[PDB]
Amino acid sequence: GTCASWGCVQAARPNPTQATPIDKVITDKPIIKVPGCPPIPDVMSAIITYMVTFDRLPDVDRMGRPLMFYGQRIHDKCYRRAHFDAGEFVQSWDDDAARKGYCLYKMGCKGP
Amino acid sequence: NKPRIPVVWIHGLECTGCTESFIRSAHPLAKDVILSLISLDYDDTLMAAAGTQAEEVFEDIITQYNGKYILAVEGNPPLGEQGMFCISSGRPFIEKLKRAAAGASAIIAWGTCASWGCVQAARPNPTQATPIDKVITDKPIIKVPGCPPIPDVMSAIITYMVTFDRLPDVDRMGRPLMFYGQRIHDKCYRRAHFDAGEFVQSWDDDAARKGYCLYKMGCKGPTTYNACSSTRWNDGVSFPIQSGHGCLGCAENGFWDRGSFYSRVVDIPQMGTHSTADTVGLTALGVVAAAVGVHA
Amino acid sequence: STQYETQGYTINNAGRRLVVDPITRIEGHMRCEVNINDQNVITNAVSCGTMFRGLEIILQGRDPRDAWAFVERICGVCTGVHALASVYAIEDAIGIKVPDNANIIRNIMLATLWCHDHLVHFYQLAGMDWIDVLDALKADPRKTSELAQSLSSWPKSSPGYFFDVQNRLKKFVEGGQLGIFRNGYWGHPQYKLPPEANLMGFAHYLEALDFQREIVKIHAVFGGKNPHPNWIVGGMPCAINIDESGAVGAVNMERLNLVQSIITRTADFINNVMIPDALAIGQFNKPWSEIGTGLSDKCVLSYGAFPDIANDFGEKSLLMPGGAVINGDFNNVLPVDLVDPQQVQEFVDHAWYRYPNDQVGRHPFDGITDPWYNPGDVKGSDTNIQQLNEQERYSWIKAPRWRGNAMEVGPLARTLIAYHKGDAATVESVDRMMSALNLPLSGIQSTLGRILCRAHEAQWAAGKLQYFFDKLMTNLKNGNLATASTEKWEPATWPTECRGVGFTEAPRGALGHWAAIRDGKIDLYQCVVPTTWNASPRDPKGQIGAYEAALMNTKMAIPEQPLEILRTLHSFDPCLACSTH
Amino acid sequence: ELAQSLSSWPKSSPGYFFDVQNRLKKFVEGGQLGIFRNGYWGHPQYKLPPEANLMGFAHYLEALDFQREIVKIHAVFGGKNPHPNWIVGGMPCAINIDESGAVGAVNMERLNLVQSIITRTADFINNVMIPDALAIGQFNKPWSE
Ligand code: SF4
Ligand code: SF4
Ligand code: FCO
Ligand code: F3S
Ligand SMILES: [Cl-]
Ligand SMILES: [Cl-]
Ligand SMILES: [Mg+2]
Ligand code: NI
Repeated sequence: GTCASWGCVQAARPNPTQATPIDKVITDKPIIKVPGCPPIPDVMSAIITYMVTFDRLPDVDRMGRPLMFYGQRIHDKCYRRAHFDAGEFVQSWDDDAARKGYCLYKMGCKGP
Repeated sequence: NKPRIPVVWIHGLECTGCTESFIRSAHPLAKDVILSLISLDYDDTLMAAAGTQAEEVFEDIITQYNGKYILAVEGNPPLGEQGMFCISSGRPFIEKLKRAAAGASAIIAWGTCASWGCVQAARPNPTQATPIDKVITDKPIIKVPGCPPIPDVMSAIITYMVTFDRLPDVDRMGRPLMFYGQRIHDKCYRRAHFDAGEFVQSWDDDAARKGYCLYKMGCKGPTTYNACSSTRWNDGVSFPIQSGHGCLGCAENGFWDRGSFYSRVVDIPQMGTHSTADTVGLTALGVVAAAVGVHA
Repeated sequence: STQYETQGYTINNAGRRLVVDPITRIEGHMRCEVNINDQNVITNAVSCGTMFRGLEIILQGRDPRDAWAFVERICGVCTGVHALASVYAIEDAIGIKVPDNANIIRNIMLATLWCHDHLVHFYQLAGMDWIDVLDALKADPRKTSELAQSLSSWPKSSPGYFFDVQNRLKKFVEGGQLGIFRNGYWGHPQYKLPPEANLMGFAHYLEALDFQREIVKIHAVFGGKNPHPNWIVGGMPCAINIDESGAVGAVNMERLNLVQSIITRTADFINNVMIPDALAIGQFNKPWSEIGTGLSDKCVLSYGAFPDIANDFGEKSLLMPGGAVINGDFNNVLPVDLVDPQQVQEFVDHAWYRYPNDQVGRHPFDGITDPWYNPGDVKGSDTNIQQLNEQERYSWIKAPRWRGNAMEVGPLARTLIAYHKGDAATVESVDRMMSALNLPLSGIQSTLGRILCRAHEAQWAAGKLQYFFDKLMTNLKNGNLATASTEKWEPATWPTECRGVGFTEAPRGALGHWAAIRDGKIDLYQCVVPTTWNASPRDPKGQIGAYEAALMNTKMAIPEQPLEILRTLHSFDPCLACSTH
Repeated sequence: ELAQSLSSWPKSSPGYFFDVQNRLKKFVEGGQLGIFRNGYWGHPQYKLPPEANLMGFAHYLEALDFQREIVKIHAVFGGKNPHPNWIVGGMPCAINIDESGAVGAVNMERLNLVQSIITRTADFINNVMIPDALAIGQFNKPWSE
């Protein structure tokens, strides 16, 4: 998750407790970051099965995240991309746009 | 208790893929549809009675429940050879169809077969297979196309009609707006790649292994109305594009005769953002490299 | 009145004529007619395919790479098998070799189909021939529980559970809306299960109807959707990516995890529900180990299937053995060649087609599909068949023969072939299975035996699923990921003129596609399908096909109630759209 | 026999409990007791007969599996579980039953899924959890004080 990977909610301003991600504390061990709040259930298990079956750590990006599930962005595989590029957006909750499943970019989607 | 609405399910020329799809339903299970939502009173694929016993059931249902049953039609009637390309009880199937439709309140046309004609109607249509709406003209017909339609779409349409006690709203073509209102291409999770100009060019290239768009492999998503890209197949496990093959266009009328499945769709606007901007950059970089004298 | 002798049978069409049209709980359209003597014994049997679409005609002129998609629509029940045969044929013609993973996945697609198809047929199609559904309302739940728990380790067996099932059924019928159970054959003297066995059977019918939807999820992963998954000439389109960026867009670890979960559950359901139910039906219907033998003790055929060595369709590769037996000589299993013009041939003298000379058979490379509806005098009219004329043309199904011999195909045929070729697993399996019923090996050559062999095949296929999956994972562990060969994808790389054969064992038997390519287009495409063999009409020698043979000499307890006819026909698992295409 | 005396639940065959017992026996025979290691097993306050313990443990496994299904209702209306999504002013899951683009909203098919989960959840709770709670009650009555 985001907690061990980055810091997550407790590390947000003003981080009252000085919550620190693991890789800031442990610096002499291979650390596989599986972020998300929480990560996808089947992603968690697929990573586990991979390590058991293939007897190796998954290849990771420059941030220590497994390329298999974190190599691309949400926006790169979102089924509402057709609306995004067409400029078809939900502008307020439960408008006709929302009822047709238009893009949520103007509602603040951080998929990109 | 409560009576369930009587349903008569007849079969013309078909592959029985639509019936198979129906029983794949994840929610509600086909078991519960048959047990609790409807009364499946006639269906050659599943019923115990055969022959003259089957005929008696058929006659009894359409007579007793005349004007009150739903007619579900899988497959289509052939007009060739006086209709004897499809024979039921020693007579042309079309006679059964007409007799069934005359007493129905409404008709469901399951799949591309009943809706349009599907594979048997492809060039040269040896049997003159004809969609239901070309034969029956005086009854509401709801077209639920696809080869076959999505299992959960089928059941959802059934549950809708039971629960809301009415027919689903339809386009000019008779397809339910709910699942056929939009194109595969307008809800495809690979649009990002389409829009960027990132395409699979040959099977199992690096593009294919990253799940890039299948437009250049012949995907007919851009011209096909269906729910496969949102609802998905077999309890949302997958759909054609997700498993690496382009849409064949199987929900669309005469899709068999729209050229090769591996031929690109035409008259679909397509200008990639990153493909165009990469060109613009190299065009400009190459113009300058020529003038400076570091060409190539 | 006519009478003649063939294959040990005396075909006599004197006496009362019985017509079963439509045949229900089958795929597609079939009509059966029989004659019975004074002793209510069948003396004449007529198998009629009452549908035709003409796929072989539709494919002419098309691109060989599109072929699989057209022919897949031959049948939605055995969905996928025709597509497999198709890519086999086109790859054979052009000379394409697919990568190992592509072969393994295709094997998985076939095994999955076997599991699903056999399971659904057992319960939803053949089942109500053996299970008296309405009699289940008379059972005692506590003994139903005892019975089930005495037969299997399946968890779902509580008295409360069976009581719930019986209760729903009771409610269902109480309204008079019997649905699929209306006007059935309930109470027929040939229904031999005790009420407790009927309740157990019906409960499992429901469990199978539910679970079957899960099995095909394997098709959805590798082929996008079921029914009618997708395939490509050169391999499979389901690219694999385990450990690299963008694995989210391909077959990844999570995807394979799903496949593995379905395999385990499928083997679990087949082994502990279907298998014990099959044995159970055998226990209470032992006389039917001697009814509907037909051609199964005389002539059986298998092409073979499941090549474990990629692109090798030889005997050292096929996990499901091929071969032919004729004249009841099972000690001499003969090799099959689908190119040999003297082996597989199709006759149309008793079918609604046209040949230059209907007195000779044509190998599919010389095949002709020219529809000619010509029923003769049928005691009615061209649009009103009261009685088929079996003297002449009576079916949309062609009459295939092997070296002139009428053959039975399917699970029973394959089992006999595999057994007599000395396949250790099959020998043991059959032996074990027959021991349990206290029946001789000959008991398998029957209506009951077909059903028993089908169930055993499902178990066999379920086991193979795991084997293939492990084989795939082994490749991935070794970094072997390739799923497609595109070296010869472009028509420009094809021979100007070529031909090939694609064959496999479909759920219902030996399937073959014969394809000729000329200038990048389909020139000829001919299909000989399993039900084409079994439901075959007669040939110029008057030899009868597997259905008509199996129905011969059958005793009927009530002539107007064709339960016996149904039992035998359903044991073959007729797919009529397959047979006619 | 114990399970069947307490509930209508179908999963109660001798073969089933034997299988569960074997899986557990195999599991421990390796010395790798996992979450069971250094437990309080054999404590005098443990009052269930061996059969009730086997029934209980089997149901523990069944609950572990089935709990994942319940939260699918959260996934439909709130996108994901754990931590579904909400908005001030209502819920973001717009509903479309009968109009074009229903594929992009909560539709009949989505609702059908929700209904299927509700039925299964009530069925598990009423016939597994409830009787087990009642059973623990029967064998641990002093703890009512
Ligand atoms: S911005 Fe968000 S809603 Fe819009 S297409 Fe991208 S990921 Fe989807
Ligand atoms: S062309 Fe096909 S793969 Fe590409 S975005 Fe459109 S529907 Fe998806
Ligand atoms: N199994 C099956 Fe269908 C038939 N006959 C095919 O091939
Ligand atoms: S081929 Fe048919 S299944 Fe959907 S993806 Fe295209 S409409
Ligand atoms: Cl299950
Ligand atoms: Cl459950
Ligand atoms: Mg043919
Ligand atoms: Ni078939």
